[PDB]
Amino acid sequence: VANPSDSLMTLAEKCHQKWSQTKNPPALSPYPPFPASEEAEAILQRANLDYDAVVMDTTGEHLRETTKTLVQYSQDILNRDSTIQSVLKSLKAHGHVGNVYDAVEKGNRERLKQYLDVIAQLQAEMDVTYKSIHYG
Amino acid sequence: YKHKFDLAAANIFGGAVRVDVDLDSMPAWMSEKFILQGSFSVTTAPYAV
Amino acid sequence: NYEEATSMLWKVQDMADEKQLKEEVVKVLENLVRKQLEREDAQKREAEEGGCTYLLEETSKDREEKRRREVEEIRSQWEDIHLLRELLLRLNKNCTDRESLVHKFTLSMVGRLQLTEMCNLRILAEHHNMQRLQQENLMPLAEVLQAQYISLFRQMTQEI
Amino acid sequence: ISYEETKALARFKGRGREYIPPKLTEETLTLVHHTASRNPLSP
Amino acid sequence: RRHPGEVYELFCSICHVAVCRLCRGNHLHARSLMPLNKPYQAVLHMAKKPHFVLAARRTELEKRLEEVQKMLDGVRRNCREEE
Repeated sequence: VANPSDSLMTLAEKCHQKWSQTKNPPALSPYPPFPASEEAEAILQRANLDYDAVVMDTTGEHLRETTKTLVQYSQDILNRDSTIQSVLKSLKAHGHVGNVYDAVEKGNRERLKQYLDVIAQLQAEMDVTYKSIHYG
Repeated sequence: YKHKFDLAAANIFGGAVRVDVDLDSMPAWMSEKFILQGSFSVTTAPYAV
Repeated sequence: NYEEATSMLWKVQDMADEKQLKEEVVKVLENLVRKQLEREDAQKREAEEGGCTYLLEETSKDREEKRRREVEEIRSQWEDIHLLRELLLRLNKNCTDRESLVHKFTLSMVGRLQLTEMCNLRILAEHHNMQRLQQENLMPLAEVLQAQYISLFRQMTQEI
Repeated sequence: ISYEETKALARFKGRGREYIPPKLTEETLTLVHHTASRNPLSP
Repeated sequence: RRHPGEVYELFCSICHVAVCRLCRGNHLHARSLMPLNKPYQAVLHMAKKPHFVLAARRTELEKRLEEVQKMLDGVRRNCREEE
């Protein structure tokens, strides 16, 4: 309540920080078929692999891990919305404090106007009396 | 030290004053109005069994 | 006027906070969870299904149709992953833009506050200067000079 | 403005963050005037 | 004080502290920097009076002097009229 300035400053700082740490959603994988069984056996044949071997597809594992990571990214989006609403409330409060400060400033300004016009009158009358003494 | 004076009074004295007093944080003891009636008198009288 | 200024932030934020994409993403995530669930369900069910049989021969056609259905199911799984990914990326874009609006307003309001406070400092300093001025120089001067002019009236009157 | 503003707003002039300008620093007494013009008729 | 030798020149106004010629580089808001004679006089007058947050309860609990007092002499009147 001393300097809404510095407080909102730290607030927007936290903002920048988190805001900018970008996070990229999980990537997409080859349309299921790939590498296409028909072609896999060809690869497993032009390799001259000693031990006889089979082609164990894993597409499913990759796909469900992607499900989990996308779920996590949606949770991240929710957290983001929540933090945004929090920063909005913080701004509301700091803005009330700032309207207070702006009123204070306008008031000090009008007071300065008053004192200045008053001293103007005073110095005018002082010149008057000094010249009048010079005459007397 | 003026900025430290600002932060001092905002951290030793920034919270609301906890000396709340109207009539109700006080217990029910502070709502009574004592009165005291009676009459003393000296008499030269017997005891009247 | 920061109170009907941050009220416009609160207004603009939630009305550029499009509800449709978010309900859509909720529904699609629910659907994909239900899908993995029925997937494990089919696993156990086909387990018990082979458990019986063992003498009811599986015809060639059956096995061909089974390979085909398996490729089609991996394909549908990729499809749903893609849909969820797209919706989530769109939601990320909208959220990032809302965050940009918010940070802009914050910094702009921060700067406005700095300006108000600095004007306070300057005007308050000038006040100090002028008040000191009068209470010393100006005031002394005025009083002593009025005393002198009164003495002058006195002498001129004693004269006439 | 005076010295106060022309030193802190012109030597720096809104620039900042890597510049750093350099360091800051007979024949006794008679009340009669002995006249400069030596014409005896000059006063 | 964070390095000797040369004198202060400007003012910070976010964290209220004097700024030297080498100091604005580590100041993140560098603008909001003013010369350092005017801030001084302003702070002088300001302090000169009672401080603002100090005047929050230089006017808040002075009514709480009176709220406690109007009941304190209330008990005084009750006990005195019984004495």
